[PDB]
Amino acid sequence: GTSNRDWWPNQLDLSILHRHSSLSDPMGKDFNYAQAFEKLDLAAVKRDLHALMTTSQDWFPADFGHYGGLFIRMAWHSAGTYRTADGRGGAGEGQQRFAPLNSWPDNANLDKARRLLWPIKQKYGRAISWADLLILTGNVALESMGFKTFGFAGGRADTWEPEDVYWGSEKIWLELSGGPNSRYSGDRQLENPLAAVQMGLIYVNPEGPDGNPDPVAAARDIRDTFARMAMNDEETVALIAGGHTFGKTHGAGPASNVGAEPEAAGIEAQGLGWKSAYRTGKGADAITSGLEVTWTTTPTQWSHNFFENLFGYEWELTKSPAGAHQWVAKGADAVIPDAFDPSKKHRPTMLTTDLSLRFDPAYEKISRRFHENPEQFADAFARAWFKLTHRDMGPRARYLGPEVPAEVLLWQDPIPAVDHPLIDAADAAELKAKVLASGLTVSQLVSTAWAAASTFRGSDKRGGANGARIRLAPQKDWEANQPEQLAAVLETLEAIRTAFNGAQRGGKQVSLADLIVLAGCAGVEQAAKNAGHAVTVPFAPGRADASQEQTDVESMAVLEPVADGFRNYLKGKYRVPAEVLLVDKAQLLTLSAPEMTVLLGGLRVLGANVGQSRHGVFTAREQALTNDFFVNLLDMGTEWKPTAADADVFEGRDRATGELKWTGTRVDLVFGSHSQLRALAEVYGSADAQEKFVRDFVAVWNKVMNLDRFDLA
Amino acid sequence: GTSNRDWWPNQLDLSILHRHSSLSDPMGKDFNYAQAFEKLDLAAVKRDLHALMTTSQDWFPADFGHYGGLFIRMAWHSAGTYRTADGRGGAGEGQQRFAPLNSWPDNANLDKARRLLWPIKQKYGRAISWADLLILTGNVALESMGFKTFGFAGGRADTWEPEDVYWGSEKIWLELSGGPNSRYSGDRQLENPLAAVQMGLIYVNPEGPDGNPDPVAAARDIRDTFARMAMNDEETVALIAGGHTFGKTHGAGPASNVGAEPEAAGIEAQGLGWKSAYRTGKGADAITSGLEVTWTTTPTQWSHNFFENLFGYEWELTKSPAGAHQWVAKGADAVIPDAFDPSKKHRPTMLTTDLSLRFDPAYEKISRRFHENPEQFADAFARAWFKLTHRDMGPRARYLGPEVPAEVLLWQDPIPAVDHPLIDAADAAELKAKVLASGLTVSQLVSTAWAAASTFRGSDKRGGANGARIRLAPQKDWEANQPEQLAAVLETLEAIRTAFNGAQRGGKQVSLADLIVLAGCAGVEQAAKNAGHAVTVPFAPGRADASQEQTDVESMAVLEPVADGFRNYLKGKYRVPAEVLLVDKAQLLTLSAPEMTVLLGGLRVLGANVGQSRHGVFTAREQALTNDFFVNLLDMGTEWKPTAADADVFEGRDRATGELKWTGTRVDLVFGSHSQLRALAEVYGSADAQEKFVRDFVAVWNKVMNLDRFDLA
Ligand code: HEM
Ligand code: HEM
Ligand code: NA
Ligand code: NA
Repeated sequence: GTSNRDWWPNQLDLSILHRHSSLSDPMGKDFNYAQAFEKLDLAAVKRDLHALMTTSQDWFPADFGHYGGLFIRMAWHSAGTYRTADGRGGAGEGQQRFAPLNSWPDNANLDKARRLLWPIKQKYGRAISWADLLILTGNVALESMGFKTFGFAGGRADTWEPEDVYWGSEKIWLELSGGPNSRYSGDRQLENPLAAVQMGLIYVNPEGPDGNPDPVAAARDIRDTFARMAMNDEETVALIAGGHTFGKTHGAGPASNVGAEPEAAGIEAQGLGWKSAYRTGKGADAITSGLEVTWTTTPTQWSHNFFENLFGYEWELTKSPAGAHQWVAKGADAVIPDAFDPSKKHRPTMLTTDLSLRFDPAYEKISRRFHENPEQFADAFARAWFKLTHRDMGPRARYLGPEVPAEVLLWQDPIPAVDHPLIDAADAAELKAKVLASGLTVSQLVSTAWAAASTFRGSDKRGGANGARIRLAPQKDWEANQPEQLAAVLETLEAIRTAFNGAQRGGKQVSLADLIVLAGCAGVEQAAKNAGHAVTVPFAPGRADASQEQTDVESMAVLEPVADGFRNYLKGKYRVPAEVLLVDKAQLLTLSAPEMTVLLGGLRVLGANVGQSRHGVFTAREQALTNDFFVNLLDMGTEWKPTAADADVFEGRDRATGELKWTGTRVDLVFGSHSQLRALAEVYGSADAQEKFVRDFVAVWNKVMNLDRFDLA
Repeated sequence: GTSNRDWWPNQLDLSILHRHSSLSDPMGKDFNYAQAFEKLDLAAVKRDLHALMTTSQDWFPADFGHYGGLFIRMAWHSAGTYRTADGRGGAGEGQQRFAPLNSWPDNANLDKARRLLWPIKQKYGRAISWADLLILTGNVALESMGFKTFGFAGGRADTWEPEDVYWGSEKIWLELSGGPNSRYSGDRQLENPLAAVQMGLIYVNPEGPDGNPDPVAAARDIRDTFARMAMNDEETVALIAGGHTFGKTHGAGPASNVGAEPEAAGIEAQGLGWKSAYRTGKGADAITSGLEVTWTTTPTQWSHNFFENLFGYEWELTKSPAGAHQWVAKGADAVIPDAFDPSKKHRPTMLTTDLSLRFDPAYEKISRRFHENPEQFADAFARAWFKLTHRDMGPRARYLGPEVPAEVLLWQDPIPAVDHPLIDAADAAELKAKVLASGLTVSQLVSTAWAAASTFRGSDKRGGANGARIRLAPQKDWEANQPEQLAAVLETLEAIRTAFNGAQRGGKQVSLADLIVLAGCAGVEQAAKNAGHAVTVPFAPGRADASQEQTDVESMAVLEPVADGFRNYLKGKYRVPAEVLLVDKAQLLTLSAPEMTVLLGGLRVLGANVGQSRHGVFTAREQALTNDFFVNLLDMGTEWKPTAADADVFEGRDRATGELKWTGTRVDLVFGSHSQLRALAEVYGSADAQEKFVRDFVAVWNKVMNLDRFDLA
């Protein structure tokens, strides 16, 4: 069946904005996951998980009689798809159970791990999500094997269809670098927003870069990919040595024995894949990665034996039974036990990427410290494992259950507690009038609140107006945010705040974060009034102000908007056309196509563009909230052509006279070009639409203001 | 960006079930188009349309100073994509403004037509849909040019994204037959459900079959394609001669002058396409089809000149200025006016497909009769134009506005008016008790009501339980409906009905159509009772019984289910795997994936399978409403393999012993294999899900029972 994508493969794709509708969701419209989870007997779930660890199923037998190593891998792959660039991937939506991640090569045999958990999922039903269960199981595996975890939060709601993510452009699984779709260029520069070295890997190649078993070069890939998943050197070493304290790899025979991944397998495989024709096809015969390495002398107990081996032997390049590069300890005794035969022992073995931890000089220092001081190792690993498995869950207000750690961590972008009475409706009316009386303009008010709120992204639930981080480094100096105009607006708002707070009794006060949003609300009200329409814009107080010392400046970098079509802004020249970047931003803000359309059309006539650009400002009454953008965009009396100097800027001239009426960008003109978006523009450009336009604009404005308000959830 | 479709191109696609969500719809969730339309000043819209006919725009000038011909083409193409096989296409969703149809080669320059209508659409806004406007404009073009139409109904709601339609498998526009994706095999047999001869045409090739200018062979294509759009010989001749009484074709120079279709054009074209480099690119220089034919001596007035010319000359094959085959009248004077130059006249010309109306023996007889009796021609064309433009609108209860014809037509599948008091709640309880006391089983009751209601399709809103056509030819004879079991159940229901109706006072009576649905509901209640649950099933009376004479047997054949996964039925072997056919049927029934899943699992345990097959009947308590199907389907203690005899039937055996537990088809097991469907099955197979399964089942059952109930809508 030939499709629109076939005929027009470069057309913009809006269907990413209409995922996760009530149609595809089996739960009722009123289902609340948090309310279900908060009644779960978590202690009972954990006891069930603890028993499951040592209850081997014959269809996929447990190594050493213990599934713990398998479940740790499962939970570290669930979390391990995360990219800091866009916040996409991670464990937060349980996406490992859908395409494509259910069938990535690096997730081979995790299908079996997830099937082992079905009887527990079934028992507890909607009270525990698959997304939560995947991570909980990893925690319980660690606990069962004598490791003390840092804690656990529930609250990851299940999703019901694949997330639309750019995983790269290669058309072959695990394709080595330098092909026609290479994810690398220059001196090994990995294209953003990717965080893995080959299509279908979690981070790096365990043999070494594109298969080359050099631990030093492997270390460069490890550091780069882990940084791109928000982990530094100490966290990276702790995680890799911590993980490889447990269990084993599987490569008993050649990879050509292994059949179709789950999405390609026959209907009779019932959701499983990688069926193997080698010997029994499982257990002692298992093939997963093709490597056959067992790290420690007690693979089912926490120890400091990984670093004892790493530093206590010299290592020789060798091959698994599948033909993959791996390393074996020169001259060592057989001290490592066998997974199934108590009469058999083995010499210590290592991956190329394990030896990276000793042969990269910076790693070596940390590894040595962890070797000599295993208590430091345990604490680092516990903290890293928590961060790994929670880094995409958003603010601490989303954390549920009885095991949530009390310590507040810097990477959580923490918001202080509110410890005073909030402002009421009369107060908010008073403060809006004061803001408007100050002389701040519609454009200043709307711009500033947009700048503060529009850093939110639903992918990892970072960003938003809560915290008032727009006043801090680095937000206050981002080019998009117009640092000098921003400073003058914040100065004026801070004086209003000081005067209001100074007059109160009984502890009542307003945060700057709330006042920034409320001021933006006053700007939108005033613009409606400028148009001849009285409206109230909803506002919910309760935000608090975070300090500079509670703000990690390096971590905040990835939230900078380098493309924001809502402010007609592009920081530099990109490969991806600007309209595709606009749809990407709308996806992160959680906007539908109709929401994106309304919002952009209003922002244009309110004066939100960076630098007061005239591009797309299709009105002769700026700072009035009207549907002018749409009426003027759709007027056939105007003809559009790209400029000589710049093919991405367009002039709109009267078709009869030739007079210049307007200019615009690709972001502006796409609403008059794309067949689906133009249909939406038509609704708001109709003669009957002014009331609808205003109401829908206020709604989507308020939605954006509240994106990070999980305290009200 | 590589996608799941790239990696696994033959995977099932569930996103066709979750199209048209509230997310993509710009209107509020309460918007009711009918209520908006009923307040439209239709007379005002028509005056504006009359004005527009002769208001030529410079950017695409009007032939002969009158856009009427262009708009009639526009309206006939809007309606002309309809296929009787699945009810898909037609005018009823305004889909000509979206991909792919906005950019089909046969729809070249209709973009110009639709843009000419924007000012009217804008003026009247949501009170007239594009879908209604395209057809009304065709009606007004006809009226402006002196032809009296049979009438017009509003009520086609606009849609906001492309419909998922199989238009064929060719990967080249207009590809001639016999290629690697040929829509033809054997003795020119067109694959169902297609209704056109080449990809991107409405019906047939105007030069002749695969470009061969033989009018006799072209006639075979015309008959076959028009039959597949529900039109017989009389209606087909009326429509083609009626249409081609107006306007002209356009092929003033070579097709290589014409640039990208609208979906491929540059952003600056603002939704238009086919920009031409030939001379002025438009008007006298226009190129659309490549043919250059003007049929009558008065192209902007209704006349009887089409058949005068067709019969009054002999015809000579020749070529247009673009090189396409067409026909010119031997020895004729230049009597046909020129569209732009009053000093120029032209000889009469015809398409290959026009000569088909004279050289096919069956058409010649009709054409002659129309020539000799022009008033018969006019009436037939008026009636056929109404049928063409309304054939996909469904029951007459959906028809809005003040121009709706009073005459009831056979192709509207008419249902008599109800002229008596309906049964009340007390009556319905009485009739349910009598049905249960008769001996009829859960399985019989559920099967029969399913059979009656599940003929509905949302594509053209035909079918459903209203009319009790299940008791008539041909429904009573269809294999899926189990003719002999069906006869015994209807006999019993008719005796209950006779006795209840004979006891009533006033005129109160129950229809068989209502009783069949009510009895189905009682079966569902009894099944819930068998399972230990107290359940009420909603029921709405008001269906009526249609007669055999109000039921066209040939038209009814396209509604026969040859595949119904919901009854585990496949009438023979098909190219498309059965699960794809299941999702296709769920789309026609307007079901989401969660609705499809719930429904299918319940029907299996209630005994709805054709022939009492055990396939998918995964319960030991048949005729009890439980979630057994899911709990057993997801049990890892069972292993599944295709049988020796039949690769589409599967045996489910105990994994430990090897004992046979169950058998199933692809339709059954896809719920345990497809990663999204399995996630749905898991919700319903959990330990907390029994009451959720029952309540969700009753909701979807009631939905299906009410799909055709536009009298209550
Ligand atoms: C450079 C980073 C990493 C590389 C290249 C790497 C590579 C691999 C490979 C190739 C396997 C064998 C899969 C099989 O054949 O069954 C594996 C196993 C495993 N990995 Fe890692 N890994 C890395 C980091 C991590 C981290 C961060 C953790 C958790 C904190 C982890 C935990 C494990 C565990 C527990 C297993 C054993 C699974 C079992 O017993 O069945 N790995 N690793
Ligand atoms: C065998 C069926 C038919 C074929 C092959 C056919 C073919 C065509 C072609 C090729 C054109 C010229 C397009 C252009 O170059 O601008 C055309 C024009 C048109 N057709 Fe037909 N047509 C058919 C049936 C119909 C029907 C059923 C109607 C309406 C009842 C219709 C009404 C028109 C009109 C009004 C035009 C003139 C357009 C104008 O003046 O701009 N045709 N047709
Ligand atoms: Na994420
Ligand atoms: Na249709």
